[PDB]
Amino acid sequence: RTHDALLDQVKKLDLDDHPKIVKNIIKAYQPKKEKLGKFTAVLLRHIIFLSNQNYLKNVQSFKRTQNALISILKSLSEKYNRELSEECRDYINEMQARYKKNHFDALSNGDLVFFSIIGILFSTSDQYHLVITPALILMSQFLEQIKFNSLKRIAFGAVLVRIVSQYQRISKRYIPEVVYFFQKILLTFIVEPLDFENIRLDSYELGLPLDVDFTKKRSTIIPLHTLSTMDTEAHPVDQCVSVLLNVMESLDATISTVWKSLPAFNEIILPIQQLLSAYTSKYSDFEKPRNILNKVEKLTKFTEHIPLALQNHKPVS
Amino acid sequence: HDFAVTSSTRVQIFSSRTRQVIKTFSRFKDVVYSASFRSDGKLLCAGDATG
Amino acid sequence: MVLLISEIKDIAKKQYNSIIKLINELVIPENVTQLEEDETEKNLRFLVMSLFQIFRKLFSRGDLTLLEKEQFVNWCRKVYEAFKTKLLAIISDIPFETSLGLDSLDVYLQLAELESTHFNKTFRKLIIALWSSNMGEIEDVKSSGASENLIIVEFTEKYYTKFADIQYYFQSEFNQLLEDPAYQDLLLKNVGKWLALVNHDKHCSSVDADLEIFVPNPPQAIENESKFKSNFEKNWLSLLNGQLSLQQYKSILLILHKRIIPHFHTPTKLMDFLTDSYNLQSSNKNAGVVPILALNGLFELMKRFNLEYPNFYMKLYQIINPDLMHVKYRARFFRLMDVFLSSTHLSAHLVASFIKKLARLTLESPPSAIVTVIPFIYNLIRKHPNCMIMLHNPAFISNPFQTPDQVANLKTLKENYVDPFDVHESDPELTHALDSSLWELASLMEHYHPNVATLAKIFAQPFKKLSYNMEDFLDWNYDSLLNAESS
Amino acid sequence: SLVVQEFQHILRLLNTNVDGNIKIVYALTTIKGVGRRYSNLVCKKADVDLHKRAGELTQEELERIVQIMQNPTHYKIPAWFLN
Amino acid sequence: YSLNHDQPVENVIAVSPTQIVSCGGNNFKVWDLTSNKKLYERGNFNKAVTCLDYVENFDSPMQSALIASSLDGHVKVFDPLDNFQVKFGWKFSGPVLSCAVS
Amino acid sequence: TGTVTVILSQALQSNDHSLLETVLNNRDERVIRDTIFRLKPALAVILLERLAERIARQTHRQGPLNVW
Repeated sequence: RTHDALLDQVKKLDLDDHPKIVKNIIKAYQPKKEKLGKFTAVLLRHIIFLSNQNYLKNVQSFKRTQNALISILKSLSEKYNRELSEECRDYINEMQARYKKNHFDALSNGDLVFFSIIGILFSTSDQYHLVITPALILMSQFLEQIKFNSLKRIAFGAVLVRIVSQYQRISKRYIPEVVYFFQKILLTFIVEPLDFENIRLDSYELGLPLDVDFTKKRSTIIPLHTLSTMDTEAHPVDQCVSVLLNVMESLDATISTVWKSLPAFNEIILPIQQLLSAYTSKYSDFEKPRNILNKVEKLTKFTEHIPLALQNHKPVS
Repeated sequence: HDFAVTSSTRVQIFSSRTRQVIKTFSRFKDVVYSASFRSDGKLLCAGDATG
Repeated sequence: MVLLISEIKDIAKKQYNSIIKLINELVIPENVTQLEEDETEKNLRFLVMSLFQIFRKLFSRGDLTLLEKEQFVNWCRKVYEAFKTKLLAIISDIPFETSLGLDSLDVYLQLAELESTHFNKTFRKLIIALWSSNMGEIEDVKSSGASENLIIVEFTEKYYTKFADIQYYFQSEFNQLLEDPAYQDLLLKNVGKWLALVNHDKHCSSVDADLEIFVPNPPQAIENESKFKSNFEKNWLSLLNGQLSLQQYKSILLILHKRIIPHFHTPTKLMDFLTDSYNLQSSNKNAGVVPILALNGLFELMKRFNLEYPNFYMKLYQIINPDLMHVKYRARFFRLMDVFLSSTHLSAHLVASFIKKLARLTLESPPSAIVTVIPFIYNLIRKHPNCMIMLHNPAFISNPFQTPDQVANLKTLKENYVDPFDVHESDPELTHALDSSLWELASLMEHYHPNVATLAKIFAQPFKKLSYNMEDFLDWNYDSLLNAESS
Repeated sequence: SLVVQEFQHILRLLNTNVDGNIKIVYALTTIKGVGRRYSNLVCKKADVDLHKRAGELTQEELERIVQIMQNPTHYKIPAWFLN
Repeated sequence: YSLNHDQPVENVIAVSPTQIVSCGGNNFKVWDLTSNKKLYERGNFNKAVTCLDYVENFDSPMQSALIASSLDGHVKVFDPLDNFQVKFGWKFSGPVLSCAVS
Repeated sequence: TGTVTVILSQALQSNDHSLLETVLNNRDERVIRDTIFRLKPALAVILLERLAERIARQTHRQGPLNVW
């Protein structure tokens, strides 16, 4: 309770399966200010640590207790926000200390799940926030400055794209960085080239050959990041097409939520349009890309595509 | 015996034997752009940056 | 140990014979350091440092104090043996022995002072030793810098940046040593050593500050600044002709742009080098960014003297790319953009081409690059108000107070409208960017960051001012933005 | 066919905002606290042409003006002239 | 009718009642109106030509002279009677913007 | 490498006597060979004509100019 390490040791000694139960009992005893703020600090640190350490238990024995912990966090966040924001700021500062010390060697699926829970909990629709907007630009920097050269980084980008898709389905904003991420991922997947050299990718080793069945039984998004990101070094074409379809589905969801309202979706998608046309000319059996092209063509037909009226203001009296 | 030169908000008339600033024009607001004499050698016209 | 006992004996002291024996022991310390290459006396080298201090004290005593020909020959031989032992310890210090290198450098400097006061060849031998020295982490530091040495970097940072006379004789002896064939190849191998020795920005030709004198009697080291320029230019032409790599290439481009120009005397040879650099366009993604500083040098070259580069704005249109956004020199490149596009003979076609290229760039560009490009766009539009039609067409806007015939005509015009801008067209004058509006600036309106969105609202609102302070709104980064937001 | 050159609008000077579209002596007069021949002779001592507009006078002679006027006694300014 | 000077023309000078000069960009084309076509063209200039004037029937060994300044202090004197052949030149360090003759 | 090809070509396209003098002041044979290798044929021809007229004007200048 008083110390994060001490309370983590107590929870581990009691049980990893019912650390949520032990912490809930302790918090109920305590609520019955500073004590509960320290409990919130230790609970956030402990759930991040658990996400970093272990996910071997299945949905029926680990996801249930994780969701119980999430509910306890919802209760303590509905009861307290100031201490939670302060520890969020500290957690930031330590993230960027880690990142400046090691650009890629000091990140965590714990940071990713922290971002996800922050987005789920807070009123993400706010234009400016002491927590959301800082973490928003931190997430942008995370997805942009990472030297994309491996499938674990690709999956990190994919989960970041999913969380910002939630962000801009509840907020409806636009990210040129996620556009660049999509273009870079497509180019590094189909590098195997002559039509795209301004994207400046990093890795010349991974591609996409014509040995995929792309069926429904073929591995879907099914994101087990706490396992996929650490077993992704073994690289089958099934895993490659699964992550490709994951990023493509997130791209389509972002389109259908915000980018239809985006006025320049046509010129946003033009590089993606060329990449997907190359996809179709190379494979000729990609139904989801076909539907994406149909949707973009529909948007081009329905958009005004007319010169704007930016400098049209009313006269002064 | 004389010629006109444009400059910053300033039109200068110089002589030939003296080659000195003979006449000064500074009633412009912004920099002048063009200067031209008439065939009769009396009127000089200047195009400025005010239109 | 034995070194300390010899030190005590020499301090207490046949005094010439004892000093000769101590000098022989300090020359045997070259073999001690050779064995130290495998293990520096259990990786401590404390005895070696004590022996070096003893040798320095003995050399000082010998310089203070000293068959006259035989005695002078013996004293000079002992002093030269100590200096050569220090030079060999510095040269063969493949292992990173910081204390041993520092002791060797201090002993060599003291011996050089004593020789200059009582006895140039010692200087060239010292430089030969320092350049024959090589370390694994020192050879071609690729992430940053030129050569992450130890001995030559400390030599520069506490010995070269202080004495202008030593700088003058320094460059003269490099000219001599480069005329020397084998050591010319030595410099060719250790190019980055000179880069690390020269990027320190406090050289003699920098008349902004003054450098104090090492030798009590400087032998006419202020004979000619143009002679200093000639030595600088000869050394630099030799090094740029020999053994160039990518990181050293970028570093020499930076030092040329910022520091060499005050120190160089063959600007036409710099012209040829810089135009080769700017026309250097290959498939290397790492070598495709040199044209930035290459054009920086070329343009300051054009300013210093009036020469040409054909299809200049053609090359700018070609060179503008998102790789510029991804590289970290885009701040200086935007200063360059200011000083090019500030001309008064540019046209609507050129400004429209550049603004549309930058609009696609800000459609796909990082937010720091967005806040760098916003002031440029605003100032460019304000300077050339001819692009108000593409900012908002007056024919495409509607009004209730006009006839249904014109309503139908406007509807048909909107139906038959098409965007005619061409991206692949390398001619800024030929790209029909006048008709193309900025849906990309509309997306910038619909950005996500609050500060960027406010800058977008500034774009949308009518242009009331001219001064936008490009410098203050020019250098921004992710970390800087986070610091500002937290503050 | 690019050409290079070397003008300023309303600009700040000693926390006072004065236009670049007015003659130099009288811009310095409208600088608060100082007056007619104060401005005239500070221009004279700064050694600039008196027929110019404040769009001219780039920053180095601008700062000579500032330093001379803010150190008047150190430039042989007579006490009976001082305020 | 129009006669094409592809690069941006910055000067048009009616040198003669039948001939004109288009002075723009690096080169300059001397056209004739009656033939509606360029009699000659000279591209002997270094950068874009910035100014061009003409003088005729004055006290000189050469009857007519054509001056052109091309942004280098580089002023060059040609002559229409010699098909605008190089006759003289001066170079002034500052890039000249205008030139003229009495 | 250290050639002066672009300056030679510019001077020959616009025959600036001062610039051509400053660029012929040099005497490095490797640079001479590199220039004339990366020089245009007709431009080098008119360059040779310029060298001829300068040797005629100042035969004292022809010393290092005898190898151009």
